[PDB]
Amino acid sequence: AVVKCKPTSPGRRHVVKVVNPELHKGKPFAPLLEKNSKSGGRNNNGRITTRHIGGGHKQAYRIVDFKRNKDGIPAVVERLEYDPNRSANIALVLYKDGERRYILAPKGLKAGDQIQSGVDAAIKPGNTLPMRNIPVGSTVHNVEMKPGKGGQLARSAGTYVQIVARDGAYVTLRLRSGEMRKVEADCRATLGEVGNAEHMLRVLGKAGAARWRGVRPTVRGTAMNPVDHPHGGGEGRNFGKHPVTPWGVQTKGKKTRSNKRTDKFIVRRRS
Amino acid sequence: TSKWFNIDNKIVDHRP
Amino acid sequence: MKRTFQPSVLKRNRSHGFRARMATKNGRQVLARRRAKGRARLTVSK
RNA sequence: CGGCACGUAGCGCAGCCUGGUAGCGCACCGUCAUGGGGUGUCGGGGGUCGGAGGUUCAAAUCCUCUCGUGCCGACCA
RNA sequence: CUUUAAUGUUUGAUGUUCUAACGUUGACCCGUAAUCCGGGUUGCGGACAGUGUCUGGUGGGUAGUUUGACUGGGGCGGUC
RNA sequence: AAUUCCUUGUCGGGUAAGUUCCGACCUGCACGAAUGGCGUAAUGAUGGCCAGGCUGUCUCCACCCGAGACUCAGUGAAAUUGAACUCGCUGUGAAGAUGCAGUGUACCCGCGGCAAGACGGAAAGACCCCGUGAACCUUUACUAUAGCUUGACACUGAACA
RNA sequence: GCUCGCCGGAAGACCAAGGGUUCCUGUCCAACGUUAAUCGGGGCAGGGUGAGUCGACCCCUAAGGCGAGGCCGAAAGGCGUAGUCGAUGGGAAACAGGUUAAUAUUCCUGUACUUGGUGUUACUGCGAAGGGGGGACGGAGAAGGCUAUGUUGGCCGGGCGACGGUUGUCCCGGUUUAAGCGUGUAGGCUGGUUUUCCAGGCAAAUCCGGAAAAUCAAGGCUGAGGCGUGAUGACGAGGCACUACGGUGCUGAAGCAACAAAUGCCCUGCUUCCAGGAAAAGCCUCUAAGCAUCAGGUAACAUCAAAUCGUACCCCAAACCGACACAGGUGGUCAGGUAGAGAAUACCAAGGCGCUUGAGAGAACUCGGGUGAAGGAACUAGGCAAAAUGGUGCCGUAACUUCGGGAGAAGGCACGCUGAUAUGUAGGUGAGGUCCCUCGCGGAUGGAGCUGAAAUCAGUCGAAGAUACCAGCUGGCUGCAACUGUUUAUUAAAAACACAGCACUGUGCAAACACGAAAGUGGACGUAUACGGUGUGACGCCUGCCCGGUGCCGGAAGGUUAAU
RNA sequence: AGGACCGAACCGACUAAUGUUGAAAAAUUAGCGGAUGACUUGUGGCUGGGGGUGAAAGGCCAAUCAAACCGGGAGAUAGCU
Ligand SMILES: N[C@@H](Cc1c[nH]c2ccccc12)C(=O)O
Ligand SMILES: [Mg+2]
Ligand SMILES: [Mg+2]
Ligand SMILES: [Mg+2]
Ligand SMILES: [Mg+2]
Ligand SMILES: [Mg+2]
Ligand SMILES: [Mg+2]
Ligand SMILES: [Mg+2]
Ligand SMILES: [Mg+2]
Ligand SMILES: [Mg+2]
Ligand SMILES: [Mg+2]
Ligand SMILES: [Mg+2]
Ligand SMILES: [Mg+2]
Ligand SMILES: [Mg+2]
Ligand SMILES: [Mg+2]
Ligand SMILES: [Mg+2]
Ligand SMILES: [Mg+2]
Ligand SMILES: [Mg+2]
Ligand SMILES: [Mg+2]
Ligand SMILES: [Mg+2]
Ligand SMILES: [Mg+2]
Ligand SMILES: [Mg+2]
Ligand SMILES: [Mg+2]
Ligand SMILES: [Mg+2]
Ligand SMILES: [Mg+2]
Ligand SMILES: [Mg+2]
Ligand SMILES: [Mg+2]
Ligand SMILES: [Mg+2]
Ligand SMILES: [Mg+2]
Ligand SMILES: [Mg+2]
Ligand SMILES: [Mg+2]
Ligand SMILES: [Mg+2]
Ligand SMILES: [Mg+2]
Ligand SMILES: [Mg+2]
Ligand SMILES: [Mg+2]
Ligand SMILES: [Mg+2]
Ligand SMILES: [Mg+2]
Ligand SMILES: [Mg+2]
Ligand SMILES: [Mg+2]
Ligand SMILES: [Mg+2]
Ligand SMILES: [Mg+2]
Ligand SMILES: [Mg+2]
Ligand SMILES: [Mg+2]
Ligand SMILES: [Mg+2]
Ligand SMILES: [Mg+2]
Ligand SMILES: [Mg+2]
Ligand SMILES: [Mg+2]
Ligand SMILES: [Mg+2]
Ligand SMILES: [Mg+2]
Ligand SMILES: [Mg+2]
Ligand SMILES: [Mg+2]
Ligand SMILES: [Mg+2]
Ligand SMILES: [Mg+2]
Ligand SMILES: [Mg+2]
Repeated sequence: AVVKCKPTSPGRRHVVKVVNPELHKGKPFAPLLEKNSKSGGRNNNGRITTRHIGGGHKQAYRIVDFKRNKDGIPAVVERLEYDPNRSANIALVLYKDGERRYILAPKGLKAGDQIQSGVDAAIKPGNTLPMRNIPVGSTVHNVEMKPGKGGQLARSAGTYVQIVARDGAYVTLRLRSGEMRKVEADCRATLGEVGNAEHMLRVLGKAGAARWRGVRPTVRGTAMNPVDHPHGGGEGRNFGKHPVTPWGVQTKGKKTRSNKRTDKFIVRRRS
Repeated sequence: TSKWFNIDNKIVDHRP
Repeated sequence: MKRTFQPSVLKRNRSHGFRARMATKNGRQVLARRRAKGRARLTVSK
């Protein structure tokens, strides 16, 4: 449920929170936590190497089973949890052999539903399966790229992939990016869209909202002197340069993909 | 070191 | 106002102490020069 | 004011550079339509070349004297 | 001891297939109670990718420099 | 107009009087639509203008209470300084004279006050030019170069077409 | 020594950090002290730091560091695995009083406790560098319960007043007491117990986890405080002695109750919200290899061990950072009375100070304050500075507005003291007595005693009752920037930066991109609702034309073109 | 509930006067802003010199910054004083 806020102060006036009532209020499943500890955007050389990163709230790491090996055994989703480490929500699971795990949380989620992995397994939201064994056209979320590797495609809130074809030992997928990429078919791929979806609609509303998600301010090119950055000086705004990144390569259209090792796999690039 | 008036620009610059 | 020297022995030793000095080829050359110079306090330690 | 560019038929540019002819657009004017106009088919006319002449067979040109006009600068303190 | 053409070759261009160099920031095994490395099995990729030498392009991202003199101050103009 | 040179443009308003201000006009020297256009409640130690209150801000300054300034005792600095027996004026003069000429004036020495002069002190003038000076910054200046990118040969093989 | 004055959320008190003998006592005054100096944080000499329990060492780990092998690198070296280090966090245990000139939770008196070794006596499956549990965690808010703590009365001791009065409804003072042990309350959390079975917890497990039943529901953790004990103890107003006049001994009353009451505790609770809130060990439990009379394990009592190092003094400062005995900077802890919302503010207590030149003068001028006839911004670049406003309740309040605001708009009225309502009320607290009972720190009823606002009526003093301190000036038009925020440490706080929102663009993950000869690392234990880059900058209405230039994207033709 | 309101501690540094051989190599006094947050603070850690860091001023990197400090090349060179 997306909800506007009443302007009892500027910087609430514009806020729009997503309230999920059916999300577990209270502490998460203790033994699937490990410390995360913040990066400050910094290298093992101490050198800021990705800018604009710092502070933010503390965040304990939920494990999350991306691979989905427990084939055969079924599980029941105890509850839905909030995860600070991602856009999506996670569902605490409980397989029948008494074991608990963390799955993502496809659009259906809802406590009490029944999940299962493996070549058998019902075609139904939440069940993982080699795409060898998922019917072309399904809407399959968190997808493996190398069979057995992990699951790396479409894990963000509301995302999904569309299987469109499957000649040979390969499948062609339709990634949200609109790309068309071939993938080994033997790859796992959990069924359905991933949740929240509404995530898109929050509005944050003030400076702090950004800071306390660990995002630091972005300082424009042309707000700095020549030595700092290819942009501006000027005695008054001024530009007169093709736009570039602070290291001189152009933004505004220059592709910068160079791979070859993996070009075999891309059928059609996005637009 | 230096006296403050010598360092200060308004008194020092005086005739340009 | 708060001035530049804010003393703290832990930091002192960790940054300038004998062992710290000893932990690097150049840190060692530091001592070597001071020994050759015949300095009475190689590195201001306990 | 000074720098430097140009006024060219009613009006605005070419031709100048690399001396000559002076063109072209639409307008003016006449024919011809149409009842008449406008338009237009269609015929002719229109420039001391901004003023001026030294070079020279030949000067709008190049050069020199010169007029306003436009444009660039009268800034560092 | 041939051009109008084709069987055996030594040799380029393109296209398919293979595995055996090479990659694997898939999986499993051992060193080993170890997310490093190595060995091993295997799947994937495969003479590509990547790298060395050479080479055309791009290259203020970075560096070293040049950017005249006269002049009734200097600049602009002009001059040489 | 944070843009208007001409410019205090012109008209309206406010004032006894308004180069600012508010409202207009459009002749925009030289606004204009994400190097965003036009608006905008709220917010602002933000800029401009107005009014009530308020007053020593002013007419124009008076008195008072405290801390210095002054006197005694104790302690005891500083910058500057070629050397000094270190006046006014008019003139001369490296061109703005305590020091030269002429002349006027002035018994010797403190203390408290004041800053017109010693081109007062302080800093080998920023500013101006100069040096075949420096540095950082810019770019379609010059020559190179990391990076990116291209092909050839090597690592590098087998087939069949 | 007697006055006087100043701080009292400090200018009192305890530390950490830092200093490193500045502590205490004698002695000296040359130099140090902005003066003198008999005095000192100064010279000289002597003294002084006592711990099983405080702290370090120690066990445990965060960030991060180091890193056998290892990967990488012309050399130097780089990164990193196993590990090993690293507190700013976790980990067993002592309190009240006394004493030294100088330390004391360390010494002494009283009264305790922690963990191991050994022994005795009972009773028993013990056992990991391993599993599980626990330790273990955010922000805001809301009260209830309670202590510190205060006030009054009672109680105790003392007083009868330098000046009219004070035998009383009068004055002054004190009225303090711990850990530990017992009790397990207000109140928080949670259904217990048995049997069987199981793809999980790398092996194992009786533990944890999951599935069934079966049976009673009251069981179990957690837990401030109170109460009892500790305690015939201690402390104690005040007394009497002597003192080398600094002090030092001795003795010693009452030691209850009521009301109020924290920001402390219960509370690591409870409620709620999004930004979703360390780790590891100690501890508990589980078993594997292994040991089975043994060894070990559990309990009672007895006994032994607990080393080493720190402990003086300053610590918002004359002892630390500031070259100074420098108006500056310096983290944590404690926190009384009267008024007050208050840790504001004013006056005080405990306690601590008067700032290391003074003495006189009563000029100009300068600094800091007070008052001012009439005028009231005429000042000036500009109301710069001053002046004014200033509290609480009620009444009342415009354009405009994103419907919250604008708003404390603006502007009114009341305000002290006395009596009455009511010898003290509404309210708060709450003992007796009576009944109930799983008898308790229970509950019900009960209303003494205590505490006690605000209102109104009547009256009354001053020029004045929000009387000091403290404590908004208000309104109109307009530029800019939405807003809170950030910035040139030391002439610029703004219209600059940032911002949420917007758009373009890159990036398919061994991502783009960045640090890096490389290994590797960040991006991210993220995956296109993601991430980088660039411009714009809440919101409202919107964002027109031009691809010739320069750039970027696409383009399997052809022309020109490198090594070879 | 709030980058909500008034206001101490705490954090800031808009105005003025004083001070300018200061009490002070950047403070004092009176006013001023924020004051549950993009807050503020103790301890400890990491980032290194054409490099760091930078809500961006060429700011800060030990009273030093359009390229820190220390030593070295070194008696750089100086058609200038
Ligand atoms: N305190 C000086 C100001 C100042 C200090 N350092 C300076 C250096 C340069 C100029 C001025 C200063 C004053 O009297 O105003
Ligand atoms: Mg941004
Ligand atoms: Mg800008
Ligand atoms: Mg700038
Ligand atoms: Mg400028
Ligand atoms: Mg600038
Ligand atoms: Mg411009
Ligand atoms: Mg260059
Ligand atoms: Mg050179
Ligand atoms: Mg010249
Ligand atoms: Mg204007
Ligand atoms: Mg631009
Ligand atoms: Mg602001
Ligand atoms: Mg004297
Ligand atoms: Mg004279
Ligand atoms: Mg005199
Ligand atoms: Mg004077
Ligand atoms: Mg000079
Ligand atoms: Mg000493
Ligand atoms: Mg002493
Ligand atoms: Mg003396
Ligand atoms: Mg001494
Ligand atoms: Mg450790
Ligand atoms: Mg080694
Ligand atoms: Mg390492
Ligand atoms: Mg510690
Ligand atoms: Mg003591
Ligand atoms: Mg025994
Ligand atoms: Mg564990
Ligand atoms: Mg009590
Ligand atoms: Mg009497
Ligand atoms: Mg009493
Ligand atoms: Mg002590
Ligand atoms: Mg002193
Ligand atoms: Mg001091
Ligand atoms: Mg106070
Ligand atoms: Mg003094
Ligand atoms: Mg005096
Ligand atoms: Mg008056
Ligand atoms: Mg006026
Ligand atoms: Mg005037
Ligand atoms: Mg005036
Ligand atoms: Mg003012
Ligand atoms: Mg005042
Ligand atoms: Mg702003
Ligand atoms: Mg400044
Ligand atoms: Mg400022
Ligand atoms: Mg984007
Ligand atoms: Mg802007
Ligand atoms: Mg606020
Ligand atoms: Mg406030
Ligand atoms: Mg500095
Ligand atoms: Mg020299
Ligand atoms: Mg040399």
